[PDB]
Order: sequence, then structure tokens, then C-alpha cells
Amino acid sequence: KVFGRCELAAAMKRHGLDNYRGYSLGNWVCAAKFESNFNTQATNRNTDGSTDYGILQINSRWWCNDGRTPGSRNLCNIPCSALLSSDITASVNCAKKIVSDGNGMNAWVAWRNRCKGTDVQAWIRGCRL
Ligand SMILES: [Cl-]
Ligand SMILES: [Mn+2]
Ligand SMILES: [Mn+2]
Repeated sequence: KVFGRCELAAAMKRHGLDNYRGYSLGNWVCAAKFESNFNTQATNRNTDGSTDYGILQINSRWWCNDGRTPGSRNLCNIPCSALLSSDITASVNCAKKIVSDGNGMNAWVAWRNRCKGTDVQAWIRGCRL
């Protein structure tokens, strides 16, 4: 599914991401834009042989099992294919475990390089929420 900006913001707020671990909703919308361009089906293969999956580009080395990443830890206890669904529940639930891991949203390199320190409330401007 390719979400619209406000449609994704509403879905994220429904699933309890607004101010989750102190990160306002615009942070999450910004991270999704630059990681997947709001496309639940996005996949990208990394140099280490792992793959990133879905709207928040969750990694197969640590977080989900794709059956081709040796030594995967599968800390979210899910097949990575679950993260490509039009229903964002599985991605949100796994993202909450990632942001809680000690480094906050710095776990998403696009967030650190493109959203951190910017006016992230712009990402939710104009939306009915
Ligand atoms: Cl933090
Ligand atoms: Mn990425
Ligand atoms: Mn990557």
C-alpha cells in the first residue's frame, strides 16, 4: 500500500506512536517518508546480506526472520513478510521494540540524517487528527 501523508499519520496515532518514548508523531511520519516513501511493500538489501522491510525499513539481522540472514535474532518474533502488509500493526509493534533499545530513533539512519533537528511538525500540518 502507498499511504498518503495524513492517512499514515492518522494510522500511526491510532496505534499509539504519538509521543511514544517522547517522539512526536511528525518524527515517525518523516522517518517513514525517507525510509520507504510511505510504501508498505519496500524492500532494500544491505551490504551485510540482511534486508530491510516495509514502511519503517526494519532489518532482518536483528528484528524479523526472512530465512536467508544467518544468525538473525528475530527479536520481534515475526516473519519479515508480515512487515509488508497494508495493515501497519506488525511494523508499529516491532518499531516500538526498536526505539526502546537504547538509541531511540537514531536506529533509523534516515531519521538521524534527514529528520532529526528539523521542523518535524510540518509532516502533520493540515491533517485531521
Ligand atoms: Cl530518546
Ligand atoms: Mn533505509
Ligand atoms: Mn539498510
